[PDB]
Parts: sequence; C-alpha cells; structure tokens
Amino acid sequence: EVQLQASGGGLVRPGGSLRLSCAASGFTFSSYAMMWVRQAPGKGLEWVSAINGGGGSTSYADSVKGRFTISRDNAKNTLYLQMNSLKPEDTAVYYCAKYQAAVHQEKEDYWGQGTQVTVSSAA
Amino acid sequence: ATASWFTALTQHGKEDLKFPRGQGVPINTNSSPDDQIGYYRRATRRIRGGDGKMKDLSPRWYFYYLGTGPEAGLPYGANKDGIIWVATEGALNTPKDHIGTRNPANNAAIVLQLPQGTTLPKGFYAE
Repeated sequence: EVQLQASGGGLVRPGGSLRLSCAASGFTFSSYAMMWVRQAPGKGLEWVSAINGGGGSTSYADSVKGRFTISRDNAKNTLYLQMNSLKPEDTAVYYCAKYQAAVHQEKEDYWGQGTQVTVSSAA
Repeated sequence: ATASWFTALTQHGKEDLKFPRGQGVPINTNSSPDDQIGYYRRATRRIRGGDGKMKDLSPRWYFYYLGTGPEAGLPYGANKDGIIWVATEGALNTPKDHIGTRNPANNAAIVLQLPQGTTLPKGFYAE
C-alpha cells in the first residue's frame, strides 16, 4: 500500500529552524507531485506547499512563502520541508501526501500520524 | 491515465465558454495565488442516436492548470480552437507541474466550483 511517514518535528523558539522529512514507500515516488499540509489545534487543515516530480516547480501558501522551502530527493524516496523564521502560528501537526486538488481538504487516514511542530518562547 | 482535477462545465447552448478577465479559475484550496491560471479545453462526444445517425453531444469544457494537460506546451493566451484562457489576479505565468493532472484510477474528480459572482455565458451552470 501507499505510505508516507512524516518525521523531524520538535519544539523550537520563535525565529528558529526545523527540517521535516517524509519517507515514501509502496509506489513510484518520482512519478508524483507531493504536498505538505498542516493542522493546528482547533483549526482546519491548511495546505502548505507543493512540488513536482522534477523538483524545480513549487508553490506555497501565502502564510509560509519566503520562510519555508519544499524539496525532494527521489533517489531516497524522501520529501522535505525546511522551515526558517518560525512563528507561533506555525505550531501544528504536519503531514505529507501525494498532491491532490481539494476544496477545504480534511484530514485523511492514509496520511498517518504526522509530525508535531511547536514554536514557543518557553522552548 | 491523465485527467482534469475537476468536473466539466457542459455547454447547453450555442455560446462557447468564456470568462471576463480575472474570472473562471476553479476553486482549489490546495494551491496558492500564483497557481491560479490555466485553460479550459472543449471535448465533444459523438454517439449514435435512436434514429441511427451519429451525432454530437453537448460539448463539455475541462479546466487544466497552465503547463499541464493536453495543451501543457501552449503558452498562456495562445489562440487555438476549443481552448480558452483564465487567470485570477496575481497568478504567475509558469507551468504548474507541482499541481499536474489527476489519475482517474487514484482519485475522483472534484466538483468544479466557482466563486460567487462569477459570470457565465448563457447555457452554462456551475457549482
């Protein structure tokens, strides 16, 4: 079956940096556009970014453009999200997925547990 | 195994599909302002009528992001019969390979929705 497991979350201070990873298995990873989405406590799922198979075509939610970058290593079946200049509003569970269009995407069971990112001055 | 992400707009009258400048891009909350650009491509089925004669059915118009789909290679605004162009204010003129197309074996089309206040030609309806 198709599986995408996110990792790399952590607790960081505002202004900090974190790199998320997503391990793909069960399908030909390079044949698919990929996306990151996130869900903050008591908020709806928010699309974050997307990338083509070839790695040079990307787009981003306005809320993260210029602070996060999406990338991929097809030889390693891995997707990444490099987060800089983190803000408290970036606190959320992050999930990776094959790209799909949606109108108000809701969480899908096949995404797995995701990875928790927490941005707070208490860190 | 390639398809539009969205359902089609059926042309029920003589008027072809077109939109005022700035209108016509389907809603997709998994995308950015820069992504809001593409074309609709007309497809017309032919089938045998009850009387036995082949006939054209009502045309259906399918949306594809710029740089994707059957006319992936066409630059924005290029003139071609059965192709019309749409773009929301702020879209970027680059191929949207990071959205790409849908594989019908993997995902169903989502219903094409247009924002309230979108003008449609006579003979068209949209959700």
